Amino acid sequence: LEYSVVFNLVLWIMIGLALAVIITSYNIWNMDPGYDSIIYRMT
Amino acid sequence: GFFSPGIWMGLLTTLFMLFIFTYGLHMILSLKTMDRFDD
Amino acid sequence: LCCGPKLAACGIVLSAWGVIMLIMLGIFFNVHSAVLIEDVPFTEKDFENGPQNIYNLYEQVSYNCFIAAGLYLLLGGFSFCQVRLN
Amino acid sequence: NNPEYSSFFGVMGASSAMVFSAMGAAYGTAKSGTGIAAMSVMRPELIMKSIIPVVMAGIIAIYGLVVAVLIANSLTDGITLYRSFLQLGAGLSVGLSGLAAGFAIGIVGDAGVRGTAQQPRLFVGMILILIFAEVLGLYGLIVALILSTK
Amino acid sequence: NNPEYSSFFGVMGASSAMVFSAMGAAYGTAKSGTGIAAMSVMRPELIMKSIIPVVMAGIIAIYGLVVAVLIANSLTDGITLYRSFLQLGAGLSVGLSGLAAGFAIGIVGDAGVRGTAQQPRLFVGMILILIFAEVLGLYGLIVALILSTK
Amino acid sequence: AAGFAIGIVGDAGVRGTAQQPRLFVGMILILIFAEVLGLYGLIVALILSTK
Amino acid sequence: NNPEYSSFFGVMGASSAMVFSAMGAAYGTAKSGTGIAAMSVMRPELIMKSIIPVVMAGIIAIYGLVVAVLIANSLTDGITLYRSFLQLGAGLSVGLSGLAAGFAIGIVGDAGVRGTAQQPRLFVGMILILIFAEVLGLYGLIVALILSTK
Amino acid sequence: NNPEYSSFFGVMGASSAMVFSAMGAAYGTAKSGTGIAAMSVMRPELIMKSIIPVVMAGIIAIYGLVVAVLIANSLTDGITLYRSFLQLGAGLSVGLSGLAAGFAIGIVGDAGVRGTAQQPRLFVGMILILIFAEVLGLYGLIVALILSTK
Amino acid sequence: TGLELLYLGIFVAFWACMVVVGICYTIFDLGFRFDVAWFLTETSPFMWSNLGIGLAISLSVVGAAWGIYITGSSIIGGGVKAPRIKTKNLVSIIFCEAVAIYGIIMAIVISNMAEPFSATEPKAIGHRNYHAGYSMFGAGLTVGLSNLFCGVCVGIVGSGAALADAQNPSLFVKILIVEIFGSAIGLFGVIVAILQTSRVKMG
Amino acid sequence: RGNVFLRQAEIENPLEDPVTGDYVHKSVFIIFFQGDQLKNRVKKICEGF
Amino acid sequence: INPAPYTVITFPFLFAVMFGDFGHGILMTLFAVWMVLRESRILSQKHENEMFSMVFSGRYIILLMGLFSIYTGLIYNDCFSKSLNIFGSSWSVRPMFTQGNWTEETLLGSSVLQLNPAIPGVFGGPYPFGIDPIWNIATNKLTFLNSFKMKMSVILGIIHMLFGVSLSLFNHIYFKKPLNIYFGFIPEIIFMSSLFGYLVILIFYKWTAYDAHSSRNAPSLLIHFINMFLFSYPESGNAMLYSGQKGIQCFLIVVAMLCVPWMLLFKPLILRHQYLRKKFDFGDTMVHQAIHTIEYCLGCISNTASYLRLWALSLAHAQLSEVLWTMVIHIGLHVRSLAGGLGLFFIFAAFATLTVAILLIMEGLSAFLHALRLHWVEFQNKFYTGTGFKFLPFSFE
Amino acid sequence: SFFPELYFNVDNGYLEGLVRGLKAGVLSQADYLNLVQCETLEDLKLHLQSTDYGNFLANEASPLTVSVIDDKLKEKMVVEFRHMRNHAYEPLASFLDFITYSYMIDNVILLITGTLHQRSIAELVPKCHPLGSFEQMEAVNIAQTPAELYNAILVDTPLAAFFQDCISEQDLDEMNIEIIRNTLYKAYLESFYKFCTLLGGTTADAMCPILEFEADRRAFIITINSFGTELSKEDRAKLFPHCGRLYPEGLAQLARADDYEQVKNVADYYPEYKLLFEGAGSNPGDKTLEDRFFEHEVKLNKLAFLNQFHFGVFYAFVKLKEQECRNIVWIAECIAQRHRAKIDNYIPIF
Repeated sequence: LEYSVVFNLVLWIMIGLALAVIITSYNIWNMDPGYDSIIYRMT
Repeated sequence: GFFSPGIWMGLLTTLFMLFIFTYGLHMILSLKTMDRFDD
Repeated sequence: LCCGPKLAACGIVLSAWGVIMLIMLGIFFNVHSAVLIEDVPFTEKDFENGPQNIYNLYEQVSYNCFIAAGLYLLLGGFSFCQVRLN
Repeated sequence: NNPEYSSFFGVMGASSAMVFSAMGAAYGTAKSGTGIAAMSVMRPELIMKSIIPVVMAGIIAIYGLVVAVLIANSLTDGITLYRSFLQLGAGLSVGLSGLAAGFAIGIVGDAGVRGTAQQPRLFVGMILILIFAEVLGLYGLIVALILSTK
Repeated sequence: NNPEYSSFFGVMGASSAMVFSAMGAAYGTAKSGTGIAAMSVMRPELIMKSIIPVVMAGIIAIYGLVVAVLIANSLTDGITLYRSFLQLGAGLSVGLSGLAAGFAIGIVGDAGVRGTAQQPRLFVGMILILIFAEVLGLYGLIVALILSTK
Repeated sequence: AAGFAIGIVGDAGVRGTAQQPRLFVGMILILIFAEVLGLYGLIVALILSTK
Repeated sequence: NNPEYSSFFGVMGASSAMVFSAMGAAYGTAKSGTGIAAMSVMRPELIMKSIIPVVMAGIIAIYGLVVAVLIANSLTDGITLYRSFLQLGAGLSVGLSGLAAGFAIGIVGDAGVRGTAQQPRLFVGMILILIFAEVLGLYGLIVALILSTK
Repeated sequence: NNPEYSSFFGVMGASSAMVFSAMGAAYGTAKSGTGIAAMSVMRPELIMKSIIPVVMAGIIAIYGLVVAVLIANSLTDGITLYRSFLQLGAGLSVGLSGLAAGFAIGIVGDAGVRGTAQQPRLFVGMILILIFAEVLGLYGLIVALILSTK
Repeated sequence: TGLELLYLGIFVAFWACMVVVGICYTIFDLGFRFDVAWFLTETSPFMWSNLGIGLAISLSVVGAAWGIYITGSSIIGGGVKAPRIKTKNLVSIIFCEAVAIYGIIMAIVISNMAEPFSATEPKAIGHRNYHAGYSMFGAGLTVGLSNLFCGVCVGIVGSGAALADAQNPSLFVKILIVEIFGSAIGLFGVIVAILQTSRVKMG
Repeated sequence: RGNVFLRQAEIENPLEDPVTGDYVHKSVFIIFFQGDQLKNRVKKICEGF
Repeated sequence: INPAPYTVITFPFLFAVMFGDFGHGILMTLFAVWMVLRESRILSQKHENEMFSMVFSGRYIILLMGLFSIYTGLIYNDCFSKSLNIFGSSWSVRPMFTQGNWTEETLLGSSVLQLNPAIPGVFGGPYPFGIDPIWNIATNKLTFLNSFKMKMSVILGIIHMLFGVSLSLFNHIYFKKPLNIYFGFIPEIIFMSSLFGYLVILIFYKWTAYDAHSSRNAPSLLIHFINMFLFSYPESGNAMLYSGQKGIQCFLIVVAMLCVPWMLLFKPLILRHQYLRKKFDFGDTMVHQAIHTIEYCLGCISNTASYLRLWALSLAHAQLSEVLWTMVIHIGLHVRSLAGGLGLFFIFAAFATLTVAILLIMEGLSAFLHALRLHWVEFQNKFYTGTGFKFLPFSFE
Repeated sequence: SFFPELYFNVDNGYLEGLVRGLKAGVLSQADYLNLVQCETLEDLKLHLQSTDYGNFLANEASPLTVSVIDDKLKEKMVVEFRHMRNHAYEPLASFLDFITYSYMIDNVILLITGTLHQRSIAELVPKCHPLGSFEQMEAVNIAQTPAELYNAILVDTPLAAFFQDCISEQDLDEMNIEIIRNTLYKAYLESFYKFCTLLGGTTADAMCPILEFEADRRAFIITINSFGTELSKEDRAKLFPHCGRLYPEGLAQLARADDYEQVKNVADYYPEYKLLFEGAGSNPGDKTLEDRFFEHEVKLNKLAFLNQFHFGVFYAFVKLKEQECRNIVWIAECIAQRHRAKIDNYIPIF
């Protein structure tokens, strides 16, 4: 008994952590160097 | 059972509040600032 | 000269309002003993004995309408003096 | 007797009354500030003239605070589900009315400052529309009181 | 007499009131610093005229700190469910209010910093807007200290 | 996290050092801190593998 | 006797039946008004001749209302599950058909207003297209009716 | 001897047989409009010659109508799960086949109507394409019939 | 696509999981635990009733706010070079707030019939109570959504009218008709809600 | 490409404008070269400022 | 008809209808007198603040609405969140309550609230002085206050709207346009009266007739109104308001419905009749007329519905005043013997400033603009055509 | 509930109203009929005061000349456009940037072709359009090879993105500059079309025809201009836009053209181009092809103004008003030549 409590607890904590790490990692991967001086110039 | 009545009640209420919160969060998070000043 | 009236007249009006309303509050807390309709708060927890305590403590609470107003009595007099300084 | 889950819902209502409404006010203020920038350089004399939108945002916050205090005093250990759901409904409705009004005031305030930056006669007009924003918040608050009795 | 999971909600509040509050500060000091970067060039001597939003962000962080500490200080093993719900609600409300206030302070600071850079007399007026955002912070704190005892 | 930091910093610094050799030695210092971060990520796990 | 949860399906059927039709009518009228307002500047002397798509868009709202009135009238606190499922089916069918008709009418009137502004002779042709949208919605009505009287 | 919720699926079939099909028809007409007006600006005489895709969309809608009427007539309170599942399948199949046919007819009609304004000899070829997109819907009807008689 | 990818991902994952669990339950002969009756009965009707009460003004106020801002931006933008239209276009915002008025009166109507009971098992709560709760929740949802979309529609048409009116000042009298035809649906939702909640007798 | 070098300085008082009268900011710069080709080519850049 | 003599007095009255508080009335009146008494000085002065200029332009309105706010607050009996108690309460005396089988129930009452059912048979008594004061601490004051505000707002709105609409007949006879009065204003007024004067009579009837002893079985007015709107006639569940309800109610609704076709159809037929007698796009004439008629019907429903802002603002004022009293300076009541008034000094300073900055200035402005909006839209969209030009004199400048 | 119309105004409502108000400033036929009767330039200024253009000649223009009129008109242009730009957020900002790129390219090629002749070095500034001003407008005077021109343009001027990999040359003569012009304009049109189709919604629907027509117009112009010159045919094939409706026959029929007859035989295949070319019959008394092209251009922009939430009401607007300036100039020219023979050659708008 109390299966529902522990199950919902585990599920929602895990979902929260997974969504947090996914969204933050998505933000980090997409970031702008600059394509401003160092990167813009060629030749 | 995978659920109990009180759990379902709380889940539905939290879902409603969460939907409303994320709507508000989207609207505030789309805000942008100007680039240059007049004159 | 010092503390010109431009930034102090609001002080005088506020002081006048404070003194008048504090005298009113003290008078309606003492003479009328602040009938419970006009006052919820009191100062005790055990009032199972009789009415002497309630009116006594109501007088003590109204007495506190003293320095309260007196504080302004003065502050108004000081601010008027600063206003006079031209 | 009553379940132990019952105390949950009502408390949550209070939180809404101090989240959602507040958030709306926040947006409003931010947007108005941007407007002031675009207007500060060219028409410098009317900076204080544009104190009117920002306060008209903060009032939304005030409304939230009112209802919150009320739902912090009607909370007791022995609450039936009826009372809990009444209070949750009040909190949700007031928070969302505050949020919607906040969005409206923010947009209208940007437009108002920008319009007055080029046309003094527009001033009064903007004020009119701004009223129609703020009043919306009050409508939410109304049902809160109706839900502290029935 | 009372389930052990009663602890849940309570200490989650003791986390959240901190967490979200910090996020707000991370927007108040950051974007304002980005604005001061532009300000520094044209008139490097107005750093004292632009240190306001960062102190505001620190203030809201202190607000989160004090609510989180006070709520954490009331922890016990046999906590009732009622108290647990109370603490969770207070913590969440203050946390999200702090987040919103941080957002507003950051945006207005970034606008007003460069606005003052181009136009000196904006400066004093800029402070006005910041104060109103700070008021929202106060309001969050109030609710928690109304939910700690009652 | 360490991989992300190393990748971004390495790209920016390598493209930068293409023109000014003096920056090169300085680059390594930044990278060192990145390594240190990864080291922490190992250390905690080690204790949790014995406790 | 019937089980306790009989009326939920009928209630939600009526709710959806009105709601989706209102969605469709709102979209249609919004689009038609956009077209009219765009067109009025060039050739105002034809305005009365071009409001027809709005009049046709109103018929979707009429269909939604009539099905809603019948379906609510038939309802009772103790219906059988067969009836309530007929109710739900009829409501869904009329609502979705109304939405599709609204989409069609809106887009067609949008194109047609400018088309008529370009060349008067288009007009009668436009009318024919409008009919082949309107009847589509009409068909939905009759199907729902057979479901409601079954 | 049979559950009553078995009726559920059957009524749902009716809805699909008129819902998804209906949507397809709507889309087709809309696309035709964005061609037809766009063609009438230069060659008005061709308008009556470019209504064909709309009548074909009408036939597409009529298919769903007839199948829905038959399905609704078959319904009764005491249906076994067999007939209900058959009704559901027939309705779903005809509805979604009609949707696909309408989508194709719409794109085809727009492209062909725009094209024929420059090369008249396109005309006959265009109609060939149309029939090859109409028979699609016809095939839906066929399978539905085989499920209704059985 | 900047951040809506997250929303699409959540939606698709949720529905895929729903299909998977549904088929898993069906083919396992385990359908007796998918008791819709248990969910619909053991959940007290008060939660549905108060959700309806809140929504009935939630959505109305949202629609009103949307309409006011969408019309306001355009009117004030156009008034910068045409001050004569400043006051003339109040009618659009009047119609926009009319939906909020309708929403709040509906909330007052629905709020009645809220008599608490003491039953605890479904047999004791009874058919009348369940019907009342479901019906008034449905009416609240209906009025909310109808008023929302009416507000959006009238806001859009008012924006168009205000933009057009700045040009030729003899056009406003031939564009309010669409506005009224918009307000019609906002009223239709109200009357359907009344028709739904007519016979509630909770107790 | 770095063959020349530059160093700058600035005056805290703002400087009057001959044309508009404004107290617009101004600054001084000193550039060092190695050869006459640089002395030639650099004036095209310097006259743009 | 210039609407100045009406507005000049109906604007302070409406502001007072939404500014039910007496101390704030005194404050606004003091503000107004301060501005007014320095007329000569200020007009002979150089000022720069534009707020000061607009306020000095509106000193007359500000003074009048302050003076009316004083009275309306006095009848409200809500001066600074409290009730000015003239001590004429006649509610509960001990031996009367013990006569009604109630003695020493406060023991269990130390944790509960114990509403008293009314009418033990020895109590009652209205109050000449406005609203009886005891409500100010009653925990159920909200219900009766809200009912009273509901009925207040609706009734005032209906009467004010009747005043607004009744004026057009004067101008119609003045301009000598018989077709626009016989088949014009008459259907409009009969429709409005038959719809809403019925509500007025019914609400007064419920107020005056149903005694306390018949609390159960008492009807709900809105249910009756909706029932007649939908024509449903249940035989049980709600009792008829008074004898002969069916015939009168049915007749009023049918005549109201039969009123519309006159304005909808009749007049353009007559215009075409006289035009043909002479021998003018008749279709255009009925189009414009029908648009006007449906606009009138829907608009009048909307205006009658839009009158609740009065209740809204009054409630917001009440609640805000209560909280402003009871949150900050309520703490002034304490136990200290010597250093108490010291704290009360700063506490009241903060309280006064906060009410100045929350209610006196900005929310009052919102209320004033709402009064203005009501004076414009739901008033002047009945008779005020508003199509003309003022003078642009050649006075030199 | 359309896709693009719900969220347009939230940050683009004010500017839209401002531009729509400014669109009323185009003069209808009545004002042109009025203004064609002026007797002197002072008369023209007096009439210009009474229109929406009023009060921009309160200077000391006692010897009033057409130069001051043109300069003031362009000054009004640039001040108005700059004010419009300085109140916009990021998407609209990229849009208006994309607009000004055209004038930037024009100014760069004007300056390089000016300094190609050594007779002028620094007096070329007043001729360039003030709108197309970037920080390095003077670096053009240091470029001896187009590689050096790239090195000057690379850093801050974003025009690099339009020719960074399309030009590979080391010698800077007077012939290749036309190639530079054509390639830069080609890349600009391509990028603008891609940006428009990305932006999605009604903006794409309401702006695709304009860009398509501009592409075909430039294609035909470059074809006709290169008949009797040293430009090789393959290079010409390497210069057409690829966003018009002449995609197949643009690369399969135009490149195989050598006189006006074949261009006629290709243009007559489409309806609209057939009509446009027939109208411009190149007769002595008939207008040249350029005038008919301008007429179609103004027709398209005028038609484009019938959609509420379409971004291009900005872009379109600018183009239209620029044409208006040209019209006024022509009228004043007649008042300088003291004859009204060709005063009716204006092209009416609205």
